[PDB]
Amino acid sequence: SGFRKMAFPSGKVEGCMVQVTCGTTTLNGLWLDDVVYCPRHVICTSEDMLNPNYEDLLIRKSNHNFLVQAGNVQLRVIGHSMQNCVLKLKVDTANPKTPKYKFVRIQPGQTFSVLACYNGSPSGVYQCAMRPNFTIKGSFLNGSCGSVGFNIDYDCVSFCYMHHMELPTGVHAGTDLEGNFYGPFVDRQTAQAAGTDTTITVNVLAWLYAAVINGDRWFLNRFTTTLNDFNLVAMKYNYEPLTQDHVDILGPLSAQTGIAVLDMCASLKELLQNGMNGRTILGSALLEDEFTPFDVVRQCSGVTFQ
Amino acid sequence: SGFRKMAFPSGKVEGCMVQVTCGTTTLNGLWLDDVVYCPRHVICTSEDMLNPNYEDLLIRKSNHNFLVQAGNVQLRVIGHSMQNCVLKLKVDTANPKTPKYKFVRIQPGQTFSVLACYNGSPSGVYQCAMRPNFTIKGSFLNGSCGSVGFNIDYDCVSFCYMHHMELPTGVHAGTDLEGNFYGPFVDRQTAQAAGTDTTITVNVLAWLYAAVINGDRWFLNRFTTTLNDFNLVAMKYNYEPLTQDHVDILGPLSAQTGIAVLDMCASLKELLQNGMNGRTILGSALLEDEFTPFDVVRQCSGVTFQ
Ligand SMILES: *C(=N)[C@@H](NC(=O)[C@@H]1[C@@H]2[C@H](CN1C(=O)[C@@H](NC(=O)C(F)(F)F)C(C)(C)C)C2(C)C)c1cncc(F)c1
Ligand SMILES: *C(=N)[C@@H](NC(=O)[C@@H]1[C@@H]2[C@H](CN1C(=O)[C@@H](NC(=O)C(F)(F)F)C(C)(C)C)C2(C)C)c1cncc(F)c1
Repeated sequence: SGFRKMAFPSGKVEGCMVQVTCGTTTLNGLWLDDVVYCPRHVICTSEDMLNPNYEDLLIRKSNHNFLVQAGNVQLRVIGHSMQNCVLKLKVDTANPKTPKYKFVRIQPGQTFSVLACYNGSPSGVYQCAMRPNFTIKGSFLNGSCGSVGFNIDYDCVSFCYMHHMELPTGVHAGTDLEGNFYGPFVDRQTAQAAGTDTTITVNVLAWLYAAVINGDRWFLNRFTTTLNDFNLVAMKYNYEPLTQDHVDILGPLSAQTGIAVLDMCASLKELLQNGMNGRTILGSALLEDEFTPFDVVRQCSGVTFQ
Repeated sequence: SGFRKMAFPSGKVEGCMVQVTCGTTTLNGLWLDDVVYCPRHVICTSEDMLNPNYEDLLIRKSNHNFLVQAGNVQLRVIGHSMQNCVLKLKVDTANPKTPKYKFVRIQPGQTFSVLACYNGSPSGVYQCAMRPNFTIKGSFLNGSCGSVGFNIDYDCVSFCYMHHMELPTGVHAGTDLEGNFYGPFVDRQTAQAAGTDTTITVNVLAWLYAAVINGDRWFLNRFTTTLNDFNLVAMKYNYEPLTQDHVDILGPLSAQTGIAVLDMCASLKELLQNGMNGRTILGSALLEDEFTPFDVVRQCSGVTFQ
């Protein structure tokens, strides 16, 4: 038992982290086979970042302008190209630690592990959700750009996120590994801002089920509600709509606990309207929305990776 | 910026996790050099666990009674011995992935990363604190025994915890890697229970400093307090005493924020007496005590590992 904001074991990703230097800018790259992926803004000077023409900026670069450090071993860059907002640095060595991997783009509301990295050196790992507004509430300091987010299914690393920037509210924006930003963010120095977020309702419900599985039951009730009536409450508390597909996805957790999804919705409704009256759920005094139903099943049933 | 309950990158530990089977019991072992460490209760049957004489139980075992699975490669056990509550299985192969490591015993209030494991396969990683009552609020399912807790300093893994059991409140008890339990727990089936816990005051203060560093300032005030007057409040809210050494340890965070430690204590005092009035700190509506000052400095300054 117990419930922790659990990340995937990071080893498979640690073996792909490299340091990419261009000019005075050092950031992280992801070394898979003979390509190193990194944020294209690595090529930018401070003033470049004001209004960069990346095609212009990149045509003025050479392979030798990119230093790739894989631990204490330099990789020779033999090609460079831009794919959307990522750079692809072709190197003369295939990473012998390349895991089986996929480049997947995730949905807001889904979770992933982040291996926060500095100078190509992994610093820590933690679990994030993609917010409905396509930001992530990460933990990133200067030099963290190019750190990647990922999930692991058995032995395959699904890379879904690479860090590009911190928005003014302290939240983070980045791309998938094809270089396409999550959300309406750009890798230049605009006044861009996160914009309004919502709470991930299906995840809160999942987490309430995790709570029940772990013996927190005080928020349960005999009440039930209809999906429409719940969604009327969800909307008022800035929760996103619950769909029938969310209900279906919660089926296994509902079956395991014997609490009908709509009964849990009634509990959530009460929690939203009454708050928690000084009590806690799974050690939180807030409704937690960064665990998916999958995360709950994984942690309250016990799947591993290899 | 941002603040996440961050674990160390787990790769170095992942390479040490093996599966140990004895009889029908399968659990995790830690494979370092040519020794596999695992909970000694691996040798126990269900009825053995009632009142086990481990010396008797172990003398009746042979090397061939221990199957060690390192991934999909079996390790040949060539020796076994008991060290307190851990078994040391000597195997004929030194783990080629053995990191530089130490066996350290931590203090209540200190934190570590847990690589939760099943059948020798790492499942997830998360950050724990050793509670004042020597339990940890982990996330462990059946088969997690032998999963280890650790910290990483540059390239050296300091193993500090190996999981042995879940107590009735859903918290977890285990040993250091010399096999000595943390706290007054035993690897047998008694009615043992966690016993009373306290909140780790210096950690809460550290986390308040992390909050300030991250722009949460609403809980600040011009007030100050004396250490004795703060500790009078701490005691009443079941917080553990703040020592001058804690104050000293908070020095760097105090210098970085310009908030005197005793001023932060005054803020904590107000938070304890008034609660938080619907506001949050670093995304929590509770005072968080599982970040040490070190964890805060590490995450709000940016140290890596290699
Ligand atoms: C990564 N090493 C670092 N981030 C950057 O260098 C990004 C890159 C350049 C500037 N930048 C920012 O994150 C900035 N944000 C913005 O300009 C924004 F508000 F998002 F529009 C700063 C650092 C000024 C907040 C790009 C926008 C392409 C970095 C990443 N994460 C956290 C950090 F503290 C630093
Ligand atoms: C690990 N694979 C599993 N834990 C055990 O097998 C421990 C070992 C045997 C029984 N045990 C327990 O954790 C039990 N606890 C107690 O007897 C206690 F309350 F602590 F006294 C059970 C599982 C009945 C709660 C030892 C006590 C030596 C395990 C570990 N962590 C979580 C799990 F769900 C299971």
